[PDB]
Amino acid sequence: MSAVKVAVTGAAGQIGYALVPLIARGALLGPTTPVELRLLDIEPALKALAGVEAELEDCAFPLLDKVVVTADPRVAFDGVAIAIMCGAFPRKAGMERKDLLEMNARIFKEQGEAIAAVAASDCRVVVVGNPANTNALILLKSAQGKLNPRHVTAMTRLDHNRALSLLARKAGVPVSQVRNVIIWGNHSSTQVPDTDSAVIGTTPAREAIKDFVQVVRGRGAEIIQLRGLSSAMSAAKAAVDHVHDWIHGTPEGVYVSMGVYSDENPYGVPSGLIFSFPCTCHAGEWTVVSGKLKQRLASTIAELQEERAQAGL
Amino acid sequence: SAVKVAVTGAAGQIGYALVPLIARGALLGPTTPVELRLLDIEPALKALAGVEAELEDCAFPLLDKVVVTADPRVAFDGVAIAIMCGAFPRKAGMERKDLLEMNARIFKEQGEAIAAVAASDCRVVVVGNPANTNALILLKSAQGKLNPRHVTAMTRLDHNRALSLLARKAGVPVSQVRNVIIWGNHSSTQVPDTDSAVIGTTPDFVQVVRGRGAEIIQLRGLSSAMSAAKAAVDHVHDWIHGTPEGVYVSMGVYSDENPYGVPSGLIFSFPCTCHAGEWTVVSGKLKQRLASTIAELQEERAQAGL
Repeated sequence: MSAVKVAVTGAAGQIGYALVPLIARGALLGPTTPVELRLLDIEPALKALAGVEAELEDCAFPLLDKVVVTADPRVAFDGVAIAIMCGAFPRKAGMERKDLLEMNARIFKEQGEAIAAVAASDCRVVVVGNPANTNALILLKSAQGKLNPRHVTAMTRLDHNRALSLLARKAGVPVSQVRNVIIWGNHSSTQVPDTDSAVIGTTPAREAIKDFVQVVRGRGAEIIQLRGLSSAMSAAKAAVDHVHDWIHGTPEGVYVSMGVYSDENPYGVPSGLIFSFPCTCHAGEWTVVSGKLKQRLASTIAELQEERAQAGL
Repeated sequence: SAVKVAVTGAAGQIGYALVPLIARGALLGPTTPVELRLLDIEPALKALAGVEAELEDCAFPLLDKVVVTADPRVAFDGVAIAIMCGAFPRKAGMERKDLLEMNARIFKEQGEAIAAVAASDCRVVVVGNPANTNALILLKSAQGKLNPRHVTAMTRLDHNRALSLLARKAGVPVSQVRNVIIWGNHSSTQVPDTDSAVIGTTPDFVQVVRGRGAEIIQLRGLSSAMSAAKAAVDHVHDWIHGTPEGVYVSMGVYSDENPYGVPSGLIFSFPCTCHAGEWTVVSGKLKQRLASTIAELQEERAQAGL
């Protein structure tokens, strides 16, 4: 019954602000499970992190055993079982995707080295910050074989939850009845949102519906148009869902989208990528669900291969 | 059907922290669907549409519906719970009388709207400052349609801060600490009291609790949001679900018939137990300690035009 150590990077940012109270209240590891939060951000953010820590204290969360704030990944990751990687170099005006990938490669190499050096052997990692799939690949490869490749993932669950919700609104049904949308491929505009296997209760969703891909791909930009700011609440909620389903299991009959290491996948997607697939999770482990498709994936595969080359990988 | 919950100030930072907690079940529990009705000023309507979109994108199974509006009557239509985070923005070197009058405008209109269209048994907590006096304005402006026992002001953030500070000073987990009391006004005259506090089964503090909000602003450059949202959830949750045996929590409540000789006609923070949506003041936990906070609440009542 020792507290489970959970690291959150980018912890002075808006996703981190929305995420840490969910972890502390028990949404991640369960309502009985004590947690320790290890919060990482850049050195100029130390005072802001102290502010986050002070607010966490002021919540009087019964499960939150300890909070540590740091700018050193070797401190943040020390003994951690779960690492939620929100920190990343943000896209500035004038950057192409390649520029963003190159700014992020240094971050994720340092973090992957640190995780391999000091985290628990079985540490499970999810990358939220963009470009998420490639950042996760960089992280994994920087561990030089010391990190289980099945334990490094990238988050497509915000896109998945966006698609569940959209399908529910289009069908006029409660979102609680909708399952088994699939986001394939990259967490980018080449993602393939797929409703062909989706159901409402057990009814194929098509049979219940009397722009979908564009709306899902464009939703982040829509949030920015409305709010002036990127999604934070919903991203934090998705990161909790990604991890919670991974650790606790997906319920019977449900699969969820996860960016996972592609070696040995049942779809013939190239090896050596972090690629979003439909997954069940049982006993802390993902399994890709087969039979749900292939030419549909060519563009997102090609983009992931291009990014991997750009990563010097 | 879904319990209808209004949140005012819904385009602000407390609102942003609060609405996903409500939507995920933290307010009313794991089986109770909710409908959120989000109110802010008209210039904030686009921002509110962004909050609604993010709520949709969470795919919350308990969130049956979201409405966003700048019209209080639309926000409060049929609502059973109203969490009032919106208040007048406090200006640089503004007179306290002026601030109270400007808040009186807001809370009078909102109280009238609640009276007009909310459910008869609607429960209200005011978060936005000055919380106690704003709550009193709201109640008095409802001209009888609101049960006085159903209008409250939040001191739970101060209470949670005191629990945490006591646990830190004693070097124990905060889960072991209970029964701090915040008496009086949600202001610098609050009386943080540890005389009745328990650690387990076993029986600078004041300045630190009173100064905590300013400390957060120094560190973050912004007022508390996460912690205030969490406290709002705790205040309503404990009110509706009930407080566990042996636990009391601080709540600003209407002061008629209190057992402490505090004057009537105020919203005043007391130690309370709750059962099934009703608070009861816990007696015997003190009186001259309260004189200054009493006097400040009476002054604010008069300055508000009440």
